[PDB]
Amino acid sequence: PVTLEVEARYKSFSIKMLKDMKEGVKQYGPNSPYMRTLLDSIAHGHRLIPYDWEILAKSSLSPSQFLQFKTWWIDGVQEQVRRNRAANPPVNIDADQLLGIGQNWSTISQQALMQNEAIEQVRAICLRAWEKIQ
Amino acid sequence: PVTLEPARYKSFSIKMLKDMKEGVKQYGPNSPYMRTLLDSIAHGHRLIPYDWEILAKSSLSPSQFLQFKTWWIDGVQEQVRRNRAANPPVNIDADQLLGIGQNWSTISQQALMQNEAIEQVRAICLRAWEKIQDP
Repeated sequence: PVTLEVEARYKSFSIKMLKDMKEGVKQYGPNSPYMRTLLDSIAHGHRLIPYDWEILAKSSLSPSQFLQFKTWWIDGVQEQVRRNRAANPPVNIDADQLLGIGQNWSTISQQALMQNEAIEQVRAICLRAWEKIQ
Repeated sequence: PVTLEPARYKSFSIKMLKDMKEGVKQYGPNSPYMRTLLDSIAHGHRLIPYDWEILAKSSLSPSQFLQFKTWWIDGVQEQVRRNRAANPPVNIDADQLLGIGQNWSTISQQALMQNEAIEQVRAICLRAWEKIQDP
C-alpha cells in the first residue's frame, strides 16, 4: 500500500498477512464470507496501487484462480476505459495506469503518484475481478 | 485502524463489524475460522487499542467481552513485567498497551504509537481472544 505523508511512500504487505490469506483462500475459497470480509477491509482500509493488487492476487490465489482474476481485471479495465472516454469531460486514465504497466506506470514510484480517481477505479475493478473468480 | 504510521485513523466499516459479529455467532470466537480471520486483520492493518476495543465489543457477547478484557489486562500486566526486566528496558507501559489514562485514552494519542507497541498490543490481544470461553 501507499501512504501519503505530500510525499508518497510504498510499504509492502505483511508476510504473515499474505500467509494468512493464502491459507484462508485454500481452506474457505476466494469468495467465501471469510475472504470477502478480509479483502474488503484491506482494499478500503488502504490506498492500493495495481502492484499491491498483483501481489495480493498472485500470492493468495491458486494458479487457475489467478488466471481468472487477471482476465476479469482486464475485462473491468476495458469497461472502465470506455466510460472514461465517454465521460464529459473525458477522464484521462487509460489501461496502462489501471494495469500498472508501460513507460509511465510500470514502477511502484510512478504508481504511488496515482490520483484519487485512479485509485478508486483500480479498487472497484480489482474487487469485481476477485468476486468473479469461479 | 491507523492509516498513517507515526498520523490518522479510519474506523472499520459498519459492514465489516457486522460480518465479524455474524462470524462469532455462527462459529464462535475461537474457531480456527475466527482465529485466522482475526490474525489476518491484525497483520493486515495497524491496530491501536481503540480498534481492539471496538472489534471485541462489537463481535462478542457481554460475557465473552468481559473475558477478553480481563485477559487483555492480564497479558498487559505480564508484558509490563517483561518490559521492565528487559535489557535494556522497553519503555512501554500498561496505559499505552490498553489505550487508557492521560497519555493514551484518545485515538489521536494512540495513532502515534510506534511499531514495538503496536506489535505488543497485537500479541496480547490475540492471546486474550484465544482465552475466551464458549457458552
